[PDB]
Amino acid sequence: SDPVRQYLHEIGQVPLLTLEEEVELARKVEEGMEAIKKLSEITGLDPDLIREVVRAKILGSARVLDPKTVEEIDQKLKSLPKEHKRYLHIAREGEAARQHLIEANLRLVVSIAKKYTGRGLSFLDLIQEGNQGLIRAVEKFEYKRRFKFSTYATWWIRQAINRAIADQARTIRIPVHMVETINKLSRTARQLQQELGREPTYEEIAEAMGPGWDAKRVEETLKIAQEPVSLETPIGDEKDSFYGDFIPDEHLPSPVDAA
Amino acid sequence: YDGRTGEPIEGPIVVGQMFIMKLYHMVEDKMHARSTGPYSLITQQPLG
Repeated sequence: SDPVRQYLHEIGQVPLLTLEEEVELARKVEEGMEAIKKLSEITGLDPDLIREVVRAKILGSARVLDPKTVEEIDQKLKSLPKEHKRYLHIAREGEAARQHLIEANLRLVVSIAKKYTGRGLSFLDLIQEGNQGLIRAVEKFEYKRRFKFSTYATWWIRQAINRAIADQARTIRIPVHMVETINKLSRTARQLQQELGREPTYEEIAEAMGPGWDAKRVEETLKIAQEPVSLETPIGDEKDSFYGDFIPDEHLPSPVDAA
Repeated sequence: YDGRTGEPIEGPIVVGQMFIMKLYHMVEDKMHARSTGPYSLITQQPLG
């Protein structure tokens, strides 16, 4: 078992990149995107559809839009006289380069994500969201600026991880902005406690937050931030009493009321 | 002597002073009865 070591092994089974290979792959991806848009202009079809069919042909039969239409469009692309099959070639090469770049940079995602444990998401969920951010960064990277890929990719990986944490960490979903409000309130209260030598009051937290903040608003914000408890929480030393055994039902009418 | 008849118990009886305590187990706190009442959420069975 232990899927973390399994994934780490699969990750380390791919060699890292040097500057030459990384810049070569990024350039190949950029030229592939340019070739894709040129091909779309030549054939008159949508860039998205042509990108999808080219990616399907690159990934092959292993990855399961249907074979009929993709084969039709792939043959229509083979109908180009010359100087356009070249664009098709650069498109395919750029897609292969995109795949290779993502695979090679998968380790930075793990290195970043190992610092966000213990915040309501498991390690592998954090890794997968970081992978999504990495794919975004590969999509948006620009090698002309002579910047190392990790420099640009770290921002997108962090954005993906934080958005995932704010979106999927609570049983009751809270909007992103108000999650940031809760986190800011917690940080403010913690620093106030550190300075005061005791737990602050709602008035002091309101004053420290700034304008537009009073004790009632702080109370409401702390009220909504409560997480639900488990109906299966054990009660007592023995494993025979749970929490939900003490909670009556108020919806269904009682026999007295029905009579 | 028997208090109901005034006659003596037929044999001598051991009598003396003993130290006796009252325990926290009182029948006032334990007697419980129910006809109908609250029911649980999932099973719809009476609570305990």
